[PDB]
Amino acid sequence: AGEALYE
Amino acid sequence: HHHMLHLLEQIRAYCETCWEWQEAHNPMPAPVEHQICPAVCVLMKLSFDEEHRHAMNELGGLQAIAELLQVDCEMYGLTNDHYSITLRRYAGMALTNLTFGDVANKATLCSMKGCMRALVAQLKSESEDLQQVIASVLRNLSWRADVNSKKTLREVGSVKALMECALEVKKESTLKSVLSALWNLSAHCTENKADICAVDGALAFLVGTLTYRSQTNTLAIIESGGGILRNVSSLIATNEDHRQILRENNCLQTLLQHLKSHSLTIVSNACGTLWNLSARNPKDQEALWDMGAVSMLKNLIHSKHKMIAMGSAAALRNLMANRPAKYKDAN
Repeated sequence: AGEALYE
Repeated sequence: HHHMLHLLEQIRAYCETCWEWQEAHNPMPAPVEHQICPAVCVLMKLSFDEEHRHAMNELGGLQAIAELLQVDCEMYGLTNDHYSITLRRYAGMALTNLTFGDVANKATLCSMKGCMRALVAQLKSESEDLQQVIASVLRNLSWRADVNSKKTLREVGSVKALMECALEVKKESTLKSVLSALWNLSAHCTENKADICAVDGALAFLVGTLTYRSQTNTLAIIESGGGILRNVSSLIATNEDHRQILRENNCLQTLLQHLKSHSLTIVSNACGTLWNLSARNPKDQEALWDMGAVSMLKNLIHSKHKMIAMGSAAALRNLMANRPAKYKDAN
């Protein structure tokens, strides 16, 4: 899935 | 950065006051009386910018915002007002942004056991938007987690909590963040896989995500759902009840159709899942033969992508070694 900044 | 420094001071002062009240056990501090909500709102907004994040990290901003989130959850629980919900949402967003790609921040937040339990507890919040925010934090924390972090993520029940959450969410944005975290967590260890499969209705639900119809023209749900499924398929292969759930939600046909996806992620997930389920079950082998799995998998053995090439070849070997009786010219 990985990672992300909030969206 | 003078501004940021002032906001973090307000937050630390408020937390100290809270910790003072907790230790006494002088009225109970209320976030509204110290204007906490605007303070976190502003830091949350700054946190989207990478240069502001670096400033924030010099000030121990992750630690302070996490400490605030923790102490509010501890003080008011889920029997809390909208000011508190709002506060936890804006805090959670900041923690999401601050944990993105940051080794030290992820490790710090996972070492904060009380804060970790508080995050997990918010997956039951009346604000489904808050649930999405918490799942976004847990997603980042579960990506490339070190040994201690993996252990804490497991020991605070994050997996069962996320899986149960997924079953009740009404919105696609919440489902995306929840499944993304589950996908990451399902790679950590075997107990996490087991705990996913042990939640009643979870396997059927995950099978349903394999044909999700995203109105945003995205594959995110199918990818994360199929990723979870691929990661738990090793255990599912050992359990006949669980195989049966997959069968009767049309999992096998859908997985074959996934083999043709433009997404390598979907094809890889499908190959991994078919590798496990093609092992040692005459009836699933026979079903896969009947749907033309053999030629479908043969088409992928020369893939560049290492997991598609090994998975497709492994599944193919399982099928080729177990040609069903009826196929033998006949009989």
